[PDB]
Amino acid sequence: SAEDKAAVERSKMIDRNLREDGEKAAREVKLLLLGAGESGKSTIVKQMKIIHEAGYSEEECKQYKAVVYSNTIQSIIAIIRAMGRLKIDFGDAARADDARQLFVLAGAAEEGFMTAELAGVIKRLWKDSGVQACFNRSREYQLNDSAAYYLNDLDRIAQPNYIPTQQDVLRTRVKTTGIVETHFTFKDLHFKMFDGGVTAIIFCVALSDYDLMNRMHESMKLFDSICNNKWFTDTSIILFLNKKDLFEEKIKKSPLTICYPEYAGSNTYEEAAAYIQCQFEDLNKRKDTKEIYTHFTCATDAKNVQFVFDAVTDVIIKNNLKDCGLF
Ligand SMILES: Nc1nc2c(ncn2[C@@H]2O[C@H](COP(=O)(O)OP(=O)(O)O)[C@@H](O)[C@H]2O)c(=O)[nH]1
Repeated sequence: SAEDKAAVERSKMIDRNLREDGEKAAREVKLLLLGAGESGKSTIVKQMKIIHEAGYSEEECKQYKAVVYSNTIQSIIAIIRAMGRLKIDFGDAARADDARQLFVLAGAAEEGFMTAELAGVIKRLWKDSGVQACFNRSREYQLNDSAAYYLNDLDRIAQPNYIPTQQDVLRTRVKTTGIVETHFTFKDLHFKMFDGGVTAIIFCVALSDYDLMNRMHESMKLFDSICNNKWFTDTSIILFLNKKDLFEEKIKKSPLTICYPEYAGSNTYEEAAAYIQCQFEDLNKRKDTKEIYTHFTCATDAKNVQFVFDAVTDVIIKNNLKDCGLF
């Protein structure tokens, strides 16, 4: 900036002076990433690799090829299968053969793959109007949020010499079991980020889960437990209300009352998102002693993540540095 408060607070530290080569020491920030499955945790991890470190080499991208294929195959199959549950016919009754062929093809391979035959089967289904009506009713079943991303780019992805772009790798969903740890440097802070006691927590919420039980209420219960937990008294709690892009589109056609029956505001982006923010922040029992730092995010949008992470780093610099060691 110009006259940055964080840079000023930072310069008040004197602990480097107590080390022999102190200005070269590493200030460590430990970040714990939390939140329900599908809330964007692993996308944030990947954005940190892309924005602040190497991103993915082409060799790295080539390894993600069959993952892109597999994710695409999962997505269309999830949609076609929901057609059966929801009793939705195809636009063109000839797509029944394409649907059938999809299961034959998926059924006889071991891992994700792509051929012009498979791609044609999928374009025709994705294009179909009954399939699109089913896709548009996905709150009713379980559909990944990278589904439209890959299916709209099927031509590109299907080319014989396809190499996944970085946004393609970002958009993948990979089954991790156990704890994922990443390291990166930003603003001369050395971050250790842990993803299914500690400088800060980033708690992710899929805003777009409101109209799906009640996934949003499950997310609230987890945040209540975490925010009020005594282990985290001196931890900065940061709340990422994520998938704001998908939420912005859903709120036009789907009322918040589905998730909060008592809600009486307008069904608009600004009103509904403010309400959700208030519902989460009110689970803070230590309002007097503890603050929640809430940000609206689009985790698959690097410009937004960079901007938000920049603000988050300033909060840590101004508030937590006295608890971050040098190594
Ligand atoms: N449109 C959109 N998609 C997102 C956003 N954040 C995550 N996703 C996608 O939603 C899915 C779940 O995200 P992921 O990081 O794997 O969730 P995790 O289970 O918390 O690690 C993936 O398909 C992501 O590409 C977002 O802000 N907007």
